Amino acid sequence: FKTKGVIKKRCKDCYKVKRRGRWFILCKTNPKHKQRQ
Amino acid sequence: TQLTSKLNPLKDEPWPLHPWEPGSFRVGLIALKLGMMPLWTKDGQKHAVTLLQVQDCHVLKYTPKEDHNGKIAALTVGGKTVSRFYKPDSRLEFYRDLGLPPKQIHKIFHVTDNAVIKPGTPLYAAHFRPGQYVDVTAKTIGKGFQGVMKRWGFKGQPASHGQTKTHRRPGAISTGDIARVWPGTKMPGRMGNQNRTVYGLKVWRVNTKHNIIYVNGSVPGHKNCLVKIKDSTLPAYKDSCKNLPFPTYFPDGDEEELPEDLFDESVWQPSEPSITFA
Amino acid sequence: SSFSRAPQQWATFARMWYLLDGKMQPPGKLAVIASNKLQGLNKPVYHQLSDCGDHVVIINTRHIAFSGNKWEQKVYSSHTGYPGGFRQVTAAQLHRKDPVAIVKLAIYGMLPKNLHRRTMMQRLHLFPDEDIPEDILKNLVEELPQPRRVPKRLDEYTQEEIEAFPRVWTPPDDFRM
Amino acid sequence: VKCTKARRLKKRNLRTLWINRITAASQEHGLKYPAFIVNLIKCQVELNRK
Amino acid sequence: KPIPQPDETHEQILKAKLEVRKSKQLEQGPMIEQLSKVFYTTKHRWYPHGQYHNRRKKLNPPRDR
Amino acid sequence: GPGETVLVAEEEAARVALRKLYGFTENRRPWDYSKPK
Amino acid sequence: LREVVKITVIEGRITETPKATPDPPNPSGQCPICRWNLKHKYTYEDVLLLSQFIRPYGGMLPRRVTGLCREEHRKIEECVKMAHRAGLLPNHRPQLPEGCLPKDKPKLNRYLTRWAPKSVKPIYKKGHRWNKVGMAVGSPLLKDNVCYSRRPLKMMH
RNA sequence: UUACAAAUAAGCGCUCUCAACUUAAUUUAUGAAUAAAAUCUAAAUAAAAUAUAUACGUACACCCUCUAACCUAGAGAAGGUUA
Ligand code: FES
Ligand SMILES: [Mg+2]
Ligand SMILES: [Mg+2]
Ligand SMILES: [Mg+2]
Ligand SMILES: [Mg+2]
Ligand SMILES: [Mg+2]
Ligand SMILES: [Mg+2]
Ligand SMILES: [Zn+2]
Repeated sequence: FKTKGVIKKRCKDCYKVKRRGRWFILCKTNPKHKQRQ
Repeated sequence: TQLTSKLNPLKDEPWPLHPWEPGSFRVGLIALKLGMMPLWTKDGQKHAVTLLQVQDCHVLKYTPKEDHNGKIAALTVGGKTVSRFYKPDSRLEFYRDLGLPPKQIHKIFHVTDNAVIKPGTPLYAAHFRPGQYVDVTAKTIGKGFQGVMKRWGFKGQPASHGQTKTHRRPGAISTGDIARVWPGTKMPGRMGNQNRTVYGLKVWRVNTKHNIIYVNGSVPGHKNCLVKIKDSTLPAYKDSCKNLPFPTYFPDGDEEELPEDLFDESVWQPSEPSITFA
Repeated sequence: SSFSRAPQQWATFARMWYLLDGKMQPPGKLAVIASNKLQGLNKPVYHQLSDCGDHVVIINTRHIAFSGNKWEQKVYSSHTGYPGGFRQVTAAQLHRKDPVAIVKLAIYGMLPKNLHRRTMMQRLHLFPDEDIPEDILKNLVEELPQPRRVPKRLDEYTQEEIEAFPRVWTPPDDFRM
Repeated sequence: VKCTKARRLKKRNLRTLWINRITAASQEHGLKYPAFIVNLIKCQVELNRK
Repeated sequence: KPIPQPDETHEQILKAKLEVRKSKQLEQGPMIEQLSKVFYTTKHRWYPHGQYHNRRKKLNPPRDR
Repeated sequence: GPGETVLVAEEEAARVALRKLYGFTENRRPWDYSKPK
Repeated sequence: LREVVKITVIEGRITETPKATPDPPNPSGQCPICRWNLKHKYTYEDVLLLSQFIRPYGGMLPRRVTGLCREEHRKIEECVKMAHRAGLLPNHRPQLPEGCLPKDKPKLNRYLTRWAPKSVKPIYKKGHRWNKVGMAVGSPLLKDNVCYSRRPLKMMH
């Protein structure tokens, strides 16, 4: 989890969710791609 | 005459006896602090121990759960018979109805409903048993007005190298910005003579003939001072009353007359052979 | 009219006991009503020097309701006065410890910031649930309308009421539902 | 100086007292203060707040 | 409602509320707390004042009708 | 009639009646000093 | 409405469905909301309207089945969340899978709740008069509803 | 052990020290919007999970004779004791 000002999808499998009051991109293939706002 | 009349509680319409159940709290005792002596265990280690003597401990007053605190009931227990000559009439009136001579101190014990005991019931040192951890509370020794060095362990100031009339003084009270002194700031004042509690003291041995409890370590207060002794409230010893006289120990029943001295297993009794670490 | 001097004065300045039900009510709206009666601002004879306030009894204060996310967003702050004695508690946490605290604090702020506010708070009686002491019940004169009309739940709606409302859309036959 | 300035303030404070007392009286019958005052004016009734 | 005929001067009602139970006449502290609860006031109201204020009070205040 | 206690209130109500029986009500017609005759 | 029955052999049986009240007041409306003149006249409190678009366990029905437009589908979805959070749908509670019981924690009464109470943090620095932090009430999606007040509704409390 | 070459005070001597209702990052389970054997949910939900803290316990409670004397109580006062 890197917290970034602007969140961007990084690969095809990346998907976006709204958990606990923030936007997350989570990638099953590459955990590196996980991001938080 | 009054004391003898209260010797046999079981033959004086005792309140119903209930079984022990988890979460129960028994009544405690008030004891006099005799002094200290060394005590040795079968492993050869030496333990300083304080001697607590129960003198004329009786239950005096009972308040139901509702009338004292919704959570639990209370019992008042007094010890150490005192003179009747320099006492207020209100205190003397209270004891006259109860049929007892006045006691030096009253303390309140939170006791569950099942463990309630009728007022006027004598309490004895055999209430506690060796192997039991206990909590003792008493007023600490009074040391009078004291400075910050002795009261709060302040370092002070150097003795030499030019210090001008500043050796045992407090330093800066606070910072200048707030323009005031914080409440609770540590300052010179009267030290000691406060109620303090010592937690988790083991009971090494009980003397039935003289009603002496042997408690590990130190107890607050001076010699000949009354203390309050009750089962330990520490979580580890949560339910120890399971194997102790649940309401209290009644000599009147005398199912088996107790030995003069009761010992803990680890304690090395005097008159035993010399300890050889074989 | 036609009374003697003292009975007339006694009647005019007598204090009344009112009942508020706080079930499903916002504390602020309850506070507005209670603060009005406590001061005596409901009387034409009101004067700030007359001490003409009334008794307000509020029940079901445990069952008050907040709009929005105020349960988790509204914070109550206190200081013991010692270093490190600053406490901040959310509305839900304060409600859990004391069911009656939220209503009392809302009313306290609404009363005038003077010495008479402390006296007025003595006339305020807050009970977490419907149970009231018998003596307080006998004093009661009137109950006050709830400031907020409580919306009904689905189960509360009668079968006739459901039919009255139209079926806006029809689910197709080939649906799992 | 306080007495002289209080002479002007006294008149304004009395009007505030009247409006509060009128609001209490009108609310007993279910009317807000603005509704009571303006609609009485619209009836050509010129009774003052005092 | 019918009047409750079975059981009255306001003094009698006052006396029962301010029953003398402990230590015969109570001190200022305990007495004032008893009075404050009965009349739903605070303790501060019941304490006396010094002689500056007592001598300032008018002997004959004006009376209207 | 009003009263601090029920007995006092009832006693006051007795006086309210007697006032309305002897025509001495508080809102009774004011005394007439007009007549020069 | 079709239900699946299992026996392995499993089959689905279609059942007759309750029919909509005939003759809508405003025919030619695309959305079912506008065929009854409800565009700006429903809120979270209107369980009777909201319940019709809800699955038995509280989920929203898909748009392609209800036929609502996107604008009104989002309003219904948001109103349903607020209705659920206000405890106005006691019979559409989540199904308990197995060996699960309700939390048993006492329920706080709330209404007009924009966000899930779990994920909303406390306002520790509330701010002064002009930097006051606002507590959101209601939903922005319902900003166009008919208002009977002199001034617009106070969303930020 | 160091003093008062006092009956005490000290440490360099000895003893005792504990529970967490409720919660953040984060991680699981059921599950719609979104046709899924999707999705941890600023959807309805069930949980686990820092440091905090006081819901929860200990301590305190008593109601007040006091010429005077004495006190391990103390500046004074207060407080304790009196066969
Ligand atoms: S209301 Fe008409 S398109 Fe939905
Ligand atoms: Mg030792
Ligand atoms: Mg001393
Ligand atoms: Mg030094
Ligand atoms: Mg020097
Ligand atoms: Mg300052
Ligand atoms: Mg003006
Ligand atoms: Zn990726």
